[PDB]
Parts: sequence; structure tokens; C-alpha cells
Amino acid sequence: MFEARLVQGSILKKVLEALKDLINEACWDISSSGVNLQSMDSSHVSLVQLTLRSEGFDTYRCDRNLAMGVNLTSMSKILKCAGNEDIITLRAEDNADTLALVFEAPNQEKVSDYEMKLMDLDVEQLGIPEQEYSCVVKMPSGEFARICRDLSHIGDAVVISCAKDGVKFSASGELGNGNIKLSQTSNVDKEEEAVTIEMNEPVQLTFALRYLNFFTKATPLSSTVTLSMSADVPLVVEYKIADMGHLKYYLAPKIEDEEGS
Amino acid sequence: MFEARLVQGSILKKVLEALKDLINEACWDISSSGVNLQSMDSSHVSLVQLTLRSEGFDTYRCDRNLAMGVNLTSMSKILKCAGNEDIITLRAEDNADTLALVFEAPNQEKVSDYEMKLMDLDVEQLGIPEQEYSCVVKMPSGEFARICRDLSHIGDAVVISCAKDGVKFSASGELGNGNIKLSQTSNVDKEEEAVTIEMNEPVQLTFALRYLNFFTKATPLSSTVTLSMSADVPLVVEYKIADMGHLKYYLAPKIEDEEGS
Amino acid sequence: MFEARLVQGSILKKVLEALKDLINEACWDISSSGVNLQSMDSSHVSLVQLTLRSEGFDTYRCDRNLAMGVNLTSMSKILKCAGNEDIITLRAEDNADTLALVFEAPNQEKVSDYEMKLMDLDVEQLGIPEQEYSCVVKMPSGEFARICRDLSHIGDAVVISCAKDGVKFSASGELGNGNIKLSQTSNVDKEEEAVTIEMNEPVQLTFALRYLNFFTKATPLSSTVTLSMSADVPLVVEYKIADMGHLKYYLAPKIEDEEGS
Amino acid sequence: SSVSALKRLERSQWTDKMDLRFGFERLKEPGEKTGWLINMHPTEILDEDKRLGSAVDYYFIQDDGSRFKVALPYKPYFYIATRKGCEREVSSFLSKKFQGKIAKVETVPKEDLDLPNHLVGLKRNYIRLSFHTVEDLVKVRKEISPAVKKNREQDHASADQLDNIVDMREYDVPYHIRLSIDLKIHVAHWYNVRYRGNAFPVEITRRDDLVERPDPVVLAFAIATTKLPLKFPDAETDQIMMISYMIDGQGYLITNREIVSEDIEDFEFTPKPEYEGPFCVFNEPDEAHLIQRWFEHVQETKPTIMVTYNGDFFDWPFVEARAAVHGLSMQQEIGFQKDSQGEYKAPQCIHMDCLRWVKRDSYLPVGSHNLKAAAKAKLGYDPVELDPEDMCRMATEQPQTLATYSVSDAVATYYLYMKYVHPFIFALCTIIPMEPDEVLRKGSGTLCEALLMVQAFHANIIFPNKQEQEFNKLTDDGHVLDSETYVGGHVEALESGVFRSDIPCRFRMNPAAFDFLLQRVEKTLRHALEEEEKVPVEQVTNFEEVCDEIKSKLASLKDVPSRIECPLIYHLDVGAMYPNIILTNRLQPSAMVDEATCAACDFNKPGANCQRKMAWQWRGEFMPASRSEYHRIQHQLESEKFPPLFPEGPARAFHELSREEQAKYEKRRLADYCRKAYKKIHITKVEERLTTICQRENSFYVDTVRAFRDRRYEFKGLHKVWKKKLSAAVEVGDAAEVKRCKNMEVLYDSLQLAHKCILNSFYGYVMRKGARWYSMEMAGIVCFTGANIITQARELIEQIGRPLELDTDGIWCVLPNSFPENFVFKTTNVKKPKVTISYPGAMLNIMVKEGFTNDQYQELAEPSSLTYVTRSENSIFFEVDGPYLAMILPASKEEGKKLKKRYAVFNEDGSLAELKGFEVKRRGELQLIKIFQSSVFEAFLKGSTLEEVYGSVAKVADYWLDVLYSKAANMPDSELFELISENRSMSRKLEDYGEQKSTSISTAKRLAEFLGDQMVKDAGLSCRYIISRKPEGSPVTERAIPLAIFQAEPTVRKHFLRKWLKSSSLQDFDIRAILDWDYYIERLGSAIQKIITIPAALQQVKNPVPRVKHPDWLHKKLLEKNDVYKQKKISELFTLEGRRQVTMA
DNA sequence: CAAAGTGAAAAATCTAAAGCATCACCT
DNA sequence: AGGTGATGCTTTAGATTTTTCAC
Ligand code: SF4
Repeated sequence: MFEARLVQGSILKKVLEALKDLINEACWDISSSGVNLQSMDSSHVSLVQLTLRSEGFDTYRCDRNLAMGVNLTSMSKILKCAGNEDIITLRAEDNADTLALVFEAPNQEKVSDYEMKLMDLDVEQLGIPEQEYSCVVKMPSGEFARICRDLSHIGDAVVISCAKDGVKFSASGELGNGNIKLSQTSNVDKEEEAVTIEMNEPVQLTFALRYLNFFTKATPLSSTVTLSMSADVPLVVEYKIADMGHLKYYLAPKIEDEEGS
Repeated sequence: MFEARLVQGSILKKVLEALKDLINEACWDISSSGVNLQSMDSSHVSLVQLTLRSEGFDTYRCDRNLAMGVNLTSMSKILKCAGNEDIITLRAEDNADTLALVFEAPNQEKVSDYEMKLMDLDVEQLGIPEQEYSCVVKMPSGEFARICRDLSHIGDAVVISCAKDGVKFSASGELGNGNIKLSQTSNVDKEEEAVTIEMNEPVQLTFALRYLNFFTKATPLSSTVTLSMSADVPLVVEYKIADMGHLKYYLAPKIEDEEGS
Repeated sequence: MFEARLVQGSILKKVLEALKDLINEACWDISSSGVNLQSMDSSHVSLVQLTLRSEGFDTYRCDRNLAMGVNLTSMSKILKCAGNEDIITLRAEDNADTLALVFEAPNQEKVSDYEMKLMDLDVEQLGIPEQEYSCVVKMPSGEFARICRDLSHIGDAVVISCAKDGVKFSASGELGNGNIKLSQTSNVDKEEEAVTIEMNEPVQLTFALRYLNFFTKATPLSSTVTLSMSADVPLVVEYKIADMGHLKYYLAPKIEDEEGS
Repeated sequence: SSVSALKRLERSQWTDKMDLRFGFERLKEPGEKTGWLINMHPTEILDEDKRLGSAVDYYFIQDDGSRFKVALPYKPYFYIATRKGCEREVSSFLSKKFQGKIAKVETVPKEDLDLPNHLVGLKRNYIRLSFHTVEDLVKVRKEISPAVKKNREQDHASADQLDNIVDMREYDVPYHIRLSIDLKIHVAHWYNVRYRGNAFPVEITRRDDLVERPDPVVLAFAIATTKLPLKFPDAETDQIMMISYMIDGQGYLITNREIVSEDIEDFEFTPKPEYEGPFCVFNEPDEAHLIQRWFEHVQETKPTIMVTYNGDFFDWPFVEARAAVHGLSMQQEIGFQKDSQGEYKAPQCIHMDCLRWVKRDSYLPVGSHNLKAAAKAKLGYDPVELDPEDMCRMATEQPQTLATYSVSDAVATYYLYMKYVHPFIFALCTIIPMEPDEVLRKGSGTLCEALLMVQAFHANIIFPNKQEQEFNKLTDDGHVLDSETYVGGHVEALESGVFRSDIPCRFRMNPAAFDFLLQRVEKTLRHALEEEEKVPVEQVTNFEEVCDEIKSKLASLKDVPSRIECPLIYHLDVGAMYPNIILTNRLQPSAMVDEATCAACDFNKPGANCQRKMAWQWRGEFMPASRSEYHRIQHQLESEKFPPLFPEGPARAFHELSREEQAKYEKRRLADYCRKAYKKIHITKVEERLTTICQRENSFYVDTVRAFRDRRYEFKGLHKVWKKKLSAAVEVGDAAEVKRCKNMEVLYDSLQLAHKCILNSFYGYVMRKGARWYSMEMAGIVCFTGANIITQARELIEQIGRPLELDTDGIWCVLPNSFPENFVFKTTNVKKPKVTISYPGAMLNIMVKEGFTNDQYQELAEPSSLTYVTRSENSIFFEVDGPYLAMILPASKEEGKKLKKRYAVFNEDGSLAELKGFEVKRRGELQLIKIFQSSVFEAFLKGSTLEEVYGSVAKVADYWLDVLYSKAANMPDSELFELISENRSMSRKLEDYGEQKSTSISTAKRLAEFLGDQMVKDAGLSCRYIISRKPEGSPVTERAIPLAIFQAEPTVRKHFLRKWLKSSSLQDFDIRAILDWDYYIERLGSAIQKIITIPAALQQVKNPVPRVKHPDWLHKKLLEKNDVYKQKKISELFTLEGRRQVTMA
């Protein structure tokens, strides 16, 4: 009876499509409060999170909590069936050895039911470090993805830096080096294109880039991103999903040798 | 002294490209009824049928009952040279060495001719059994082709049923099972989108999913698709290309071998 | 030092995307008038002559006419960050050690800086002969690239047959042969799709297709390209944009193999 | 000049006093003495005319051991041919320019082989320049080589007689060989020698009847060397322990006691009834006392044979370094000097090494070439071993271990040499006139070359010039060729998996083929009798009985063709199939004739009983460049200059460059031009060409190998006869008769093993450049004939069994149980009372003679009348080795293609008969995969049902994969180190390759960061490394962590691994935690899939083990064949209309 | 100045040739 | 909300090159 009704079709299939190259197996605690994602990555260097609570759903029936597991590539290939306009529902049972998925067309004649033989998992869960975040970059994630993929062609790693003058996205490569600068929006009337960085302290820290590119594969679900960060903490590249839920990606800092020779 | 010109060059483009991945050497024949294609796969499974009306051509000058067996890969490569909205004519002779195709555009300037060399082979020809088939559906073309494309990876074997409820296609593999269910349409005026069924006896059969996948590339040939089948009977899916002619297709089903009891 | 900056970010972006694969190394010999890009091609047959004048810029300041040069691959990699109307800005010094590439947004928010290690070359200055051309055609770009791609998969040696009416291309392929017909256009309103021909003498030259496919990568430069040639001389392809300059494409004619006689 | 003359003279005198120090007296008194040669060597001895006279020396002994020698001088020479009418003046000018070098100039015509009007009776006339010394020969050949090179250059392009000379020859083959064939001297045989004054040359005659021969003095010294851990073992660092050595059955030992703790006494090593070696202990207080005591012991020995394996890389530089530390002069003491190519030739002694025969010419497994493995192969019992890492402390704790080890190793070395290698040296001294060291070192292809010289001078034909490789090969369209070869080894395995003969399998036969056998059963048996043993049917008594038995058994197979019955693993082997086919068709290298030159012969009658329509296919791997663009690029090259190869020289121009760098320029420029121009630089096509062959030439290769095969058969027959005589004399027990009969049987065994080696050497001569008779069709046409034979077998057994492997000269196969395999025919003939006949070989022989009876066999019966008697011969004899118990066939990873030439077999007792082609016999690379191969080959033989056999193989695989999946925590790390020690050699320096990326170059870079550039200063480094996993987003070639980092102390070692790892967070650095399983897991997975998983999946076994996955192409077909929803043919559901064929428009 | 290699494995890495998911007009 | 093609983002099969074995 682990029921969930929801109007949209593109968002769930694309957020599960967002994990196609970073997670092959995860955990889905189907609870009365909702469903949640939390795991190591494949290389165990990052944290992923997707939150999806009950009041987003149209109807959402779930008496107990069950943490199921499925190959992401498998159901991702399965979830390329119905259109983006399709209205989706998923349920499970007490002996939910297989998932029970229905795609129903908007004109209500083309209805498809799907099942997947599942498998269990045992991956340790850790608490997310919750604290005050010094810098946040509330800038449209399409441009962020474009620029990070563009510098990925020349650079291999990135240097994040949000100081009092602005944000510096430095990236040294074997062929050449480059840096990205952005300041506050002042003449933009719309706030969806605006960037608003609350300012607490200047920072110079190093992170990975290809994992950041993998995180920026998931832009078209949101107009903008919050890049929440502090000193010597993993980055919080948060995408707003919808009123349905949200998601968090945590990329670990690169520990460069600060000591001299 | 054979001439055959048709205004809708695009429909010829798509019909000649959508016969690729099952046959390399077609059996094209020219007669008083028009030009007709009947070709069977190299892996001794399935048959395709194409017919064209004599009046389907704007001019159709059939001087003799000539059949030509020519290759198909280079035929489609020289075919795709044509633009989308360009008029096509086909020329052949009572005695020659090379098929002649001339491509002409509506701006009467982008005009091209081609010379395709003729080859010789010996091929088998199979009879067409016509009998009362159990069920005939009138399915939209894009929806059925979308079903063929999406159900392609749930497995490699699809079972298909017909009932008073409608038509159902169920396929499964090592990963899971998926079935699509279609009801009947009465509340829509556009019969191309609408689906209508007939029935004589219960149908519970199965067919090669992979060959239907490689065949289903003929989606926009007809705006709808009609099918016809029975038990241990040829699958007759057919794509009526207006008054030009129609495409048809024949498939080898699966039969359940008896076991000991 | 050297400084220049222009608002149209698309122009040099597509220029570099055109010149990126055909030539690996070229010399950037800036002068008071501007820079001239001629490159001793690795093919050693298809010569290129690019001219660049200074009136098109918004700023143009330099101290010494350096005869410097860099690889086009790295230039393409660093201007792949550029978009369409982003303001392109470049800085340099009197010595050749590290360039500065600055991209400035049209909405005055996005900025960037990029740095590249330079290199020192030794290329003898090739001559650029100027003459009268017996046949010139102002060819619209799109369908010329279309017919290049048309005969690309079909043949490996295109003949040119420029006549009083127009120009004819034919070939001898393994699958067959064909021809495309060209003529003057008189009644067309849009001159970018109009084609006009200068003639003094019909010129027959056989040419490699996909080399011209490398040259036709400059299609977004303009809707219409200038194609000129004469007898017993390498052909010249002329691309023209704004009042920027001109690109000359000097491709030697491969003669018929005379060993058979 | 004169300084060089006196240098050569004093070198000669030094070598002479050195030689007479060790016996081998200067025989200068008149008289005739019996003689038995052992070795040869060139030298210089002053003549009667004051000239520095080059010579050679022959070393003879007798039954008593009379060690003497005789000097043989002869004028060095070579032949030159010019154009017609340019020989007299050439002789005159060569006489008047080479005075002081040429003794005399003589015109010696020699018979050409590659010439139009082939052997019509025309003999080309050469000029022969008799020189004085080989050094004058070297300087004259260096003076003439670019002259004749430019002469043939204008000959290709199109006065002085220096231009008229257009050939130099026998320049690669040195003076030893042509003097050896000039005087017909065949080595190591009983010869009569007579000296009759210095005015006359010493005369040597072959004595033929005395096949009895003595044993020369042997030395088998057994080395041992303490090596410090993490160091190359060398004489400068450490010190010797002892030495033990064997002489003709009686051995000794000399032991240095300064590091040896205890004195020692006499040992005996008799593991076999016919094996016995007694010793004696000499103990030396000093290492100097060691080396001297050994050296005066070999002084009194008068030594001729001194053999230990791999001497020329680990013993003789070792011992001379030992003498150099103590200042002892080796050249005066013995004379052991470094060769020009890295050996130590002995001018008074003979030093062999079995690694030049056990690894190459023993046709044993390559990776089992070690002496323990050689003993376990031939003696059958492996001696005691030691680990060189820890044998220094092993020596210091107890010396008796090394004493017993060394004496056992030495006596086993003597037994291996005596039972096999003295047969080899006698074998190759039979007719090949070579000294044994270059017999072992130089290849069997060069041995065939030597036979070609031998029978060529018996033919008195000229030696063809050894050709040079020419680049820019142009086809009919003048099209640039990249690399040329044949259609290749037609090697295919149809099925794969386990095949044990006792474990039953499935057969599905055809009774029609059985009836097809039935009408010709009697013809098969008759052809078997009169053509194998040349025995007529009328002598056979019970022909009808075995005929009826064959009918009964073949009908008992025929009645039910589809059965489950025990397999009969029979190998359709045809050894020496190549020269058999050359015998059938009389295939000569210059009878290789095109039709335009076949018409140049005089035998082109319409009754074409001399032209064989032989067909073959030519593989073409070629550059897409045309003639025209080649002309443009060559004109662009010659238009301007080039960077100078000369350091700071003039500008480099095309017209005076040499050939190879111009070829490099051409291949680079055309390569990248077509890489950007034509999408491919290597295009593969297999054309067809037709070219006949002539038949009426001297046929020296053909009739030579025919004589050799007849000698093979009669030597084997006398081998059985005299081994039966030897056994009967063993039950008799008379000492003289048994000892001469062992002499005779080792003689015959020597000859047959010799000619087995040479038949294994015939085919390989032609695909190697710089030979006499390089071919492009000979091996091609013979492998096409063999391809036709093995294909016809593949359809034939495809009717009557299952063909396992189609391997060139042998077809592994399987038969049903009741198949006729071998029958004994009792006869009334006294000489052969019973004749044993193998049926399947007989029926294949009648098949191949029905298809392949060459009726063009024409022999020169009367050379005076040029009579060519045409006849028909059969020789295509096959054989089947003893029924094999087991047969394993591995497959490959990819779709539809399996392994080639890789398999293994087992005898009825399960002995390691044959195993080849695997990494387990490949040196270097990874060793843990080699040891799983060894374990699974041991575990193959158990079981009686194939399911349980696969289960046992699965159990041993589960063991050795749970070894590594448990991370080996409860087991030590040293054997783990040697298992994961991946070593890749530096063929060049680190800075030579530079921008090239590989795991070896990355390892060298890590060494450069670790210990500076001194560790990577040169090439040849044994760079040991492993693979790391913690680094992420990095190529597999990168992070090639070396094992050399482990010498660093833990702070510096850790700091370097942080530097290479780019991660300073880690604090514990165990070697198990720095591994990268992914390369190890993929290596073991590829190995397991090749060895067990894929063939068992092909053999309808559901899995080998659930711990391995499969490529999914086979997964689809297995899961569809495990369900009843099969595929359906059109015809049963769909009616037909008829077959229609399209015509031309 | 010297030197008996070349097909076959096998992988690393470098490619191009497609397969297929979004957009430049238009009621 | 679909119809013509661009335009790019994966994917997969060759291509190429270097040691390193067997024959
Ligand atoms: S095959 Fe006959 S005709 Fe031809 S070259 Fe040989 S002997 Fe002469």
C-alpha cells in the first residue's frame, strides 16, 4: 500500500536520470513522512541527498517504513517509457520484492504497469553536518553548468573563492589556467537571473571538478542553484526540485598541502 | 522505357530508409498494379510487403513486368541525398545496366540525377495466405511505435493479447516485466488518434520483440497503424500510405513446444 | 603591449571553430593594420590566407608588431567558453609569455579571465598571389554544405564543371554516379539565397570532398560564400563577414592519373 | 700497417703458447696418425715465404686420449660475376690493384640457379680472388661493398671495370664455413691425418667405417653465488662458496673454506641404476687458494669440454671479475675473452649451454626451460633447489646443503649433456661442417642454410646473395605497401572445452558416409599394405578375417549414428608435412616460375605434364597513397634540403642520404597526410594469383630432403633393430657386445633426432630476409596445399566425427569407440611375420592420393641424354600418436572468435605431454596468473564425470580467488610481493621515449622523482612496480607505484607515497591498502574466461562458478535456448511460390 | 658504427560514426 | 501542442602503438 500520486512526469524521471553516472545502487526509505536518499558515491568521496516529503504528493499512503533498493540504470531505462506530460504513480506492498509502477496517459487510454525485481543494500548512514553557511551563490544554474563544463575542457580541478570583492572560480590546467569572476546583480529586475551572495568571510579552498560536472548534469529541474559553503566544509550545491521536494549534493574539499617545502 | 514519378518524395524517402536493418537485398518488382516490394530477412524469420498504386504515381508508365533485385545500403545512402520536399522519378529500360533516379526540388533549380548499377541474385518467393484473422486494431502510429521503442529494453520477448477490454502488449526480461493496456476510443473525432478494435476469438500469442524494434522505424508513413492476427497465423501489421499504396509486414511467431505429462 | 576588445562574441568563435581542425599551427603576425593568418598546412596542398583589419574593433592598441603565433587547438579550447554576444577582451605584453583572455557578459554581470602559455615558431612567409579569376560564383552557404555532405558519403572525387548556365558536380563512386545542376537565380527576393556566377571560361577540376567539408565548417560565418577558380591554378574559397576581412583558401588541383595511357 | 702485422703476430704467438700450455701439441714430425676431431679454430701461422699467413686449426684426439692438433692454411676467396665479356680485364685490373692482398686470380665458373634459360646447359662464369688473410678480406670487402652497391644502383637506374663488377657474395657467411666445405671436412669423425713436410699441405682423409668413438674430457662445473637482497648479483660485491665438476663419469669438487664452516667428505648421487658419479673433496682455506686450485686442476686436466648452462651471462664475466679482483690474468691462465657479441669463445676448449637447446631446439615447454624442469622432463626427477634471496644465510648456517645441491646439479648437468647433447653434437657433425658453438647459438634456419651450402657445393651451384629488405614496395598500380606476409597460419578450433576419452560424450554420425567407407574398405587395406611397408597382399594370411572384423565394427557404428559413447581422442598429426608436399610437387625456389618465363623454358609442350597449376592467395596490407601523390611528395622532398643527421654539419640533401631515414620520412609524411586525408593508412585485402613451378632443375633441396627422409626411415628402422639387439644382449650380459650396441643405438638415435629437428627446420627458411632463397610463394603454396588437405579432412571427419583443432601440421580430432583404428596383419613373410596397420591414417592417405597423385614426377635418369622419365609417386603419409586420455581447448573473449594454436593434451597416465601458447610458459609479465594456470593444469586430470571435473576446477579456482578476496591477512607478504611484482623492461632510456605514456615510463618517472636520475640514467632496468587504486580520475598508466620505494625509510617512503598519491590524509600505509585490484581482477577474469568459463559455457554447463560474469552476447542465446519459444522457419507457416532470379534489367 | 625479426595479444588511448534528446520558425 | 532540419552529449567500434611472447 506504499502509495504516491503526483501530477508531474518529467521531474522524477530526470532526477533519477541525474544519478545515472554517480550512483548505481542507493537506499529509498519509503516512510510516512516521505522518501529520502543518502549515500556514499561509487568512489565514496561525496554525499548525495534527495528529499521528497508527503505533502508534495497528491495522495501518499504509507503505513510502515521500508528501505528498498534498485539498480538506478535499470529503472532509469524503465523510466524512459512515458512522456514528460504523463501522470505517475508508484506503490508497494508488505512483501514488496518488486516495485509496482504505473504510467497513465493524460487522455486516459494508454496505461502501462511496470515491475522490477529488486535487491537489498547495506550502506552506512551518517548524519549531515548542519551549521551556519558563510557563502551562498544564488545564481542561475544553467550558466553555472555552462561555465564549469567550459573550464572543464581546459582545467581538471577548480578553486572556489568567495571574497569581499566577489566570487572567484579558479581552475589551473596543464595547457592553461582560467578563473571566473561574478559580482552582485544590480540592474536586473527579475530575481531568477539575479545573483545574491550573502557575505560573511573571504575563502580560498580547493574542490574537485568532474564530480561537480556530474552534479551539474541536473540543471533543467531548477532555474537556479544555491552553492552553500563555509570554510573547510564540503560544498552544498542545492537544486530546488519543486514543491515536491529538494536535493543536496556534498562534494569533499581537496586537501592540498598548505605546508612549505 | 519505364517511367514512374511521385509528388510526395518524402514518403518515398522514409519508406525506403525504414526497411534497412532486416534485409540487404530487396526484391522490387514492377507490374500493371503499380510497383510492389516483398522482401524476407536474411535470418529466415520475417517478411515485409510494400505495394504502390499505379495511379499513386503522378505518371506511371509500366512497359514490362520487370523485377529488380538490388542492394539496399547504398540505395538508402544515395536516397538520403534528396531533400525533404523534392519530387522523385524512377526510370528503367527494357535493356540497360543501371537504374536511373532523378531528384527535383520545388524551386526548379536544385535538380539532381543519379545512376545506380543493377545486380543479379536468385531469391525465394513466399505465398501470402489470406484468412479470417481474429482481431483488427486501428492504432495510432506514433503511440504504437513509441510502445515498440520503450518496451525494447524491459526484455527481448513480448506477449500480446486482445480482448473486449482492448489490446495489451506485455514484455519481460531478466530485470522485470512491463505491460501496456489500451482501452477503446469513442469521445474523439480524429480517427488517426482514435483506437478501435474487433474480435473473433481470444488471442494470447507472442512475437519477436527485437525484430519489431528494428522494423518500427516506419512511424510517420501512415498517421495510424492497423494490425491483424490470429493464433499460429501470420502477424499482419500494415501501414496504409494514403492512396499511394500500403506497407505490410509478416512475422514468425513463437509456439509453445509440448512437454511430458 | 597589445589590446583589443569587441562585443560580437559569435564571430571569432565560429571563425576558430572553422579553423580549429584543418590547421594545427599558424602564425599570428600582428601589424599596425592588423593580423594576417596564413598557415603552412599539414596537408601541404590546401593553403589558407586569412586577413584581419582594425576598423571593425571598438579598441585596438599595440606597441610593437610582434610576429608571434600559437596553436589553434588551444585557441579553440579557450574561446569555446565564448557564447554569441559576450564581449571578448584580450590583453598582452611586449614579451610572449602569457596571454590574457577576458569575456564580458552583455548583461554586465559575467566576467572571466583566462591565461595561456605561448610558443615560438619559425615559419617562412608564403606568398599570396592575386590574379583575375575566370569563374567566380557567389554560392549560398547552406545548400553548398548540403551538397558537399551529399557527395561525401557517395564519392571521394568531385569534379567541378562551371558553365555559362551554372556549375555541375559529378563523381565516380563504388555504388554509382550522379550530377547536381546549378544556374542563375533571378526572381528570388532574398539575396543571401541568390546565387550568381561570373564566367570567362569553363574550368574542370577534380577535388577531394571532405577537405572541402573541412572548409565548409565556416557556414555560420555568412549565408553566402564566394567560390572562385581558373584553369591550371588552385581554387580559392572566399568567406566574407561584416567589414572584418577575408579568408582565402588555396587548394591545389589534383590532376588525373596519367600513368594509364 | 707493420704495427698491425706485428700486433697480429704477437697475438698469434700468445695464443700458440697458450694453446700448447693445455696440450694439443704442434704436430710437426712426418708421419700418419689416426685422428678424431673435436673442434676447429682459425689462426695465423708464418708460412714458408715470410708472409703473414692466415690458417685454421683442427683439434684431434684418439682412444688413448692423445691430444694434438694440425694447422690448415688456405687462401681466402669469394666469387664475382659481371656482364658477358667482362671477366678477363676485370681479373687483370683486380690483380694489378690488389697486390699484396690477392695471392692469385682465377676464373671459376659456377652454376646459377636464378637465371633465364634455367639449366639448359649454360654455366655462368665467375672470377675468384684468392686472398691471404681474413683481415685483408675484411678491408677489401669494405673497399668493394659501396662500389658494388652503387654498381647495382645504376643497374636499377639503367667504363672502369670496378663498375662492371656487379655482385659481392658470401660476405655475411665467414671464412670457417667455406673452408669447411672447400676441403669436404666434416667435423667430429674419425679421420686419418698425415704430415709430409712444410713444403706440402697437410693431407686429411675421411675414414668411414670406424663408427666407434671415444669420450672426450668433460667439465661440468656447478656455480653458486650469494646475492645481497635488493641487488643485482655480481662478483665485485660478494664472494664464491665452492665448485664441483665432473669428468667422463668421475667427478671432483674444490671448496673454499674461509666462509664454509665445516670440512666435507665424499658424496655419491645414484638415483638411477645406470647413473653413477664418484667424487673427491679438495678443501681450500683461501678464495685465492680456491681459484688457483681449480685452475691448476684444469691445467692437469688437459680440458676440451667445459659446460654449464648460461655461462656467457652469469659465469665467465663473473669468473674474470673474480680474477680481476685478485689480479689474476685469465687470458694467460685459460684465455677466456669476451666475444664481439657477448660470449666467451674457447680456442682450446668447448663451452656449451643447454639453454641454447632446452629453450630452443628441445621442443619442450618454453617456460619450463629451467634445469630442474629439464631434469623432471628427461631424467624425470627434479633436483633440490634454493631461493637466491636467502641462500647466503643458508650457506653460512650449513655448507652441506650447498655441497649436495651443487654435486647433484653438476651430475644432472652431465647426464643431461651426455644423454641428449653429445647426440646433438654428433648429429650436427654428421654432415654440417660447423663448430658446435655456432651450431647451438645460430638458428635452425641457419642450419638449413648450412645444409644448402653443403649440397650446393655438391651441386657446384653458386650461392645466392643474401638479399636486403627494400622499402616503398609498389603493386601493379604502383601502390605503396606497408608490410607483406601470407594468408598466415590457418589455425582454427571448432569446438572447445574438456574432452577426456574415458568420460563419455555425444556423437551424431552419418550412415551414408559409413557405406561410402564400405565400398572401399578393401581398397583402403590393400593400399595400406602395398604402399606403407611395400608388402604385397598375397603374403597376408588373415586378410579376410580383419576385413570381416572391420565390416562388423563399422556396421556396429553405422546402425545407430547418433549415440552417447566414450570419445577416442586421436591426433591427425602430419609431421614433416611441408617437405613431403615439396617432395610431391618438386618445389624449388628458382623453379618458382612465372608463365612469361615458363615460356622461356624449352618444355612448354601442349601435353602439360610439367606445369602444375598451383593457386595461392596474396594478403595485401598497404598504404592508400597513389603513384601521382607519391611523385608530388617525392618532388617536394627533393626540392629543398633537410635537417642534418650530421651534428652541426652542412644542410642535408636528398640525393646523398641513405635509404632508411628517407623511408622514415616517407612513411611519416604519407602516414599523417592520409591520416588527415584518407581515414585509414592500412587497407587489408586478399587477392588471388596463379603461378606454376618448374620441375626439371637440379632439385637439390627436393632430392636432398628426399634422401634425408629415406635416411630418416632406415635410421629409425635400424634404431628399433639395434635397440632390440641391445635388450637381448642385456639379457645376455657380455660387456663388449652391450657397450658397442649402446654405441650403435645412440648413433642411430642421434641421427633420427637430428633429422627430426631438420624436418622441423625446413619450412622456416624462407620467411626471413638475408637468406639464399627468400620466397613469397613457396611457403605460401605449400600451406595452400596443406590447407586443401586439412579442409578436406575437416569435411571428411565432419561427416565421420568432430574435428577439434586445425593446426597446420596436425589435426587434433576425436573418433567413436568402435571406429577402426589399428589392425595387425599376420603374413607368411619371414622378414615381417605380422604387419600392423592403422586404419584412419590409411584412409586419409588413400583420400589424399585419390585427390593428389602427382603424375608429373620426372627424374633425370640419364643426364647425358637429358632423359626425364615421368612417373607417379605417393608419399603423403600421416600418423596418429598414442590415444590421448585428455584434450583441453580454450576459447577467446570476443564474439565468434576463439584462441588459435593454444591447447594442451594428456597421455593415458596423465603425463604432461604437450602444453604451449599460454602465459604460464611466457616469461615475465604477471606470475600469479601463471600459478593459477599451473594449479588448474594439475587439477584437470581428476574426475570421471565432466560435471565433477568442472566442480573440482571450480573448487581450486574458489580457493585461489578467496585467497585474494580475503586480502591475505593471515598469510605472509613476501610471496604476495613476488606474485604482484609486475616488471616491464626499459628498452631505451626514460628521456628517449619522453612524451610516450606507458606504465614502464611512469614507473621510470616515479624512480626519477624518488632517487633522482641515477636510477634511470640508462636502459635495461628491471623496473618492478604495482598498480595503485586510491588515486581517482587518473589513467591506469599513471600511478604505476614501483616496488623500489620500499627501500626508503618510513618517513621518506611515506612522504614519497603522499607525493605520488596526491593525498596526505592517510596515516597507515600497508602494501595491501595501496593495491589496485581492478587491473588484477581484470587480468584474472580474462584468464579465467579464457581457460574455464567460456569453454564450459559453450559445453552446456550452467556456470563454472557464480563468482565470474560473462559477456552478454552468449547470455542472450543461452537464455533463449533454455526456453521452448524457438525460432520458426517461414516454410512451415507460410506457403511457397518458387525460386525467382533477377536478370540484367 | 653496429644489428636474424614479424604475426599475435592486449591494452591505452585516441579517435570518428552514429543514436538520440533539445531547439530556429508557425496557428 | 506537433511538423522541417541544426546542435550537442553519450556510446561504441575500430585505429594505433609499444612491449613481449611463439615460430
Ligand atoms: S614448368 Fe615445364 S615449361 Fe614451365 S619452366 Fe618448368 S620445365 Fe619449363
